Amino acid sequence: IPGRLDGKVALVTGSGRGIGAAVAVHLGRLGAKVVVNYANSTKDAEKVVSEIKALGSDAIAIKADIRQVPEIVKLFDQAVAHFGHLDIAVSNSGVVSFGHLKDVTEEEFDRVFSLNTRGQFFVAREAYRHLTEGGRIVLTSSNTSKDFSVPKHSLYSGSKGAVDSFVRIFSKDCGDKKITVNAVAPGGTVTDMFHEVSHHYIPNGTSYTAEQRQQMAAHASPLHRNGWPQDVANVVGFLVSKEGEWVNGKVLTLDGGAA
Amino acid sequence: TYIPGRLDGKVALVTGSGRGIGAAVAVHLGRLGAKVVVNYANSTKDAEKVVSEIKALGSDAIAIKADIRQVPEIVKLFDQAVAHFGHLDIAVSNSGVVSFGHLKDVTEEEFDRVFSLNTRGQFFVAREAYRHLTEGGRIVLTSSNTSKDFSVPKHSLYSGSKGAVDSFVRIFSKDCGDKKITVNAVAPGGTVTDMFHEVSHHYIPNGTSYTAEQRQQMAAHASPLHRNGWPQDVANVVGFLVSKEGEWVNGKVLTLDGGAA
Ligand SMILES: NC(=O)c1ccc[n+]([C@@H]2O[C@H](COP(=O)([O-])OP(=O)(O)OC[C@H]3O[C@@H](n4cnc5c(N)ncnc54)[C@H](OP(=O)(O)O)[C@@H]3O)[C@@H](O)[C@H]2O)c1
Ligand SMILES: NC(=O)c1ccc[n+]([C@@H]2O[C@H](COP(=O)([O-])OP(=O)(O)OC[C@H]3O[C@@H](n4cnc5c(N)ncnc54)[C@H](OP(=O)(O)O)[C@@H]3O)[C@@H](O)[C@H]2O)c1
Ligand SMILES: O=c1c(-c2ccc(O)cc2)coc2cc(O)cc(O)c12
Repeated sequence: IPGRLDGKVALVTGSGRGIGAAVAVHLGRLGAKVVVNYANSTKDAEKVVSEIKALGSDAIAIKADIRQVPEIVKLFDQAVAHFGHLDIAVSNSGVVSFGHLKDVTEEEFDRVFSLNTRGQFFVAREAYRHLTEGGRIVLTSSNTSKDFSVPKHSLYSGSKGAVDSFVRIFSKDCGDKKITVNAVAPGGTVTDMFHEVSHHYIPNGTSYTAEQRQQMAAHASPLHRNGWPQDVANVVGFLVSKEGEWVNGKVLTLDGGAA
Repeated sequence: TYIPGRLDGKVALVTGSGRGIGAAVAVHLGRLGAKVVVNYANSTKDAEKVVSEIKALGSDAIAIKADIRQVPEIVKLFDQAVAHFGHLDIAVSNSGVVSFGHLKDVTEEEFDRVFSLNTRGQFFVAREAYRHLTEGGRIVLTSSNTSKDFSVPKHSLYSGSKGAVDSFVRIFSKDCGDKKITVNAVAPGGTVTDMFHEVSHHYIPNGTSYTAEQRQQMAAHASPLHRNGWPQDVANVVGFLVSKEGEWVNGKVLTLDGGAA
């Protein structure tokens, strides 16, 4: 059956909740066995595992702090130990940040880059080392990397700009194992992260309700609806299929046509 | 008769301007009439030569040692710049290191060596530049054609270190606009410096089978102008960006590769 992943094993970082959760469940729905990685959300990671088993596949939750490279190594070792091999690695874990350039601290730079950029880099490295030939790597960027310009969002935007460049060159190196490497760059996608910071993207964002701010994000797409975790999961599912092979080294912005 | 793009009365700071591209930028800003703070980390004698050259052109300059990987040293650098010359108008962030390696072999240490200078360092030079600059000032960072325009195997770490800078400058321009400071980056291709000898065998197909001279010739032929990029080429563009006449270029990354892309 075309676009399915039966017999494959996938790993998704930060798939206890948000976009990662949808990606994990969806890969399972396509027939992959799934390693659900989390850092803090233990109960949520188990719910996702349960859901993947319930729809007729298999899954395991594995804790790893993706800021710690030695834990990235162990994560992948434990993934292969449990399922025997690994075919698909989706790097999804990330954090958002806002602040005028003038007040960004060393600590905030390091908090953001350590996960969004450095972490994703080494997830890709360990994915290359552990993956079977013909495999798939997908990293997560953002529409703010290149397509969308938000005041006080320089740190985060840059953290994802590095990822865009990474994936283009990763595809050159990873080709000697016929592994494709791409990134998805979502726009505003309704998750905990969305509600945490939606007031930063709108003038006087604080004087609107959360619902209003979400509605306004909806109208930034010419389809007049919000992006949802499933929208990103749908695309990742195609990229990691056999049929996605000729998309390689690319960043796909997923904003419903906002840009 | 009209003379474009001069910087008389202005004060500029250039990171890593003891040698390479930074050296040509510093001298050129001096030639345009700016007083220049010549920052270096190791190249003391070269920094003094640049200082001397700027004084010879009829301007003034001072060399200040600072390791741009250390944010507290960036802060001191800019404090000392303003203390010496009274104000600062122009900040050019140029210091960087190159790296090569297949993804599979890149270590934590190599990631940190590259990013600490190329990305983090540049970010905080920009931060300190915004805090110290006069209104109407200029910030220019340094990216690379490998960020977006040129794809080189085993160059992922470096390419990404500069991809972050491209994104930084577009958003920096939004924040820095409350002091009417423009922020841009130059993204050179292969430019003949000490760093060129690192990159040259990777930037040509089968680069390893050629001599250094041959590689330089082959890099020349990657431009439709059939010559190499030189530090002066980048200096010429930075000079325009930091002039009054460059104001409407803001938030942009300008690839400088003689039309190779
Ligand atoms: N939603 C948007 O509007 C939007 C827009 C552009 C890009 N993105 C990107 O999409 C990705 C996911 O975003 P989201 O909306 O799902 O965010 P979210 O709701 O905040 O979820 C964050 C995810 O990252 C994981 N995570 C956080 N710290 C971690 C660490 N140290 N190690 C491992 N995992 C960690 C979390 O797991 P734990 O709870 O277990 O720590 C969680 O699964 C991020 O890369 C984000 O940059 C989102
Ligand atoms: N040459 C090229 O083909 C090329 C192409 C694309 C982009 N670039 C970029 O252009 C910029 C300048 O390159 P280049 O070709 O002039 O390289 P280069 O010839 O190797 O010179 C490097 C410069 O960076 C400075 N630097 C290194 N480490 C430093 C530190 N910790 N603190 C402060 N300064 C430091 C050096 O100063 P000290 O000697 O005092 O340490 C030196 O002035 C870099 O950002 C590079 O990434 C170059
Ligand atoms: O784009 C938005 C908006 C948004 C942008 C423009 C509008 O007119 C309204 C909302 C709100 O919250 C977010 C929250 C996010 O985490 C990411 C985003 O991209 C956005």
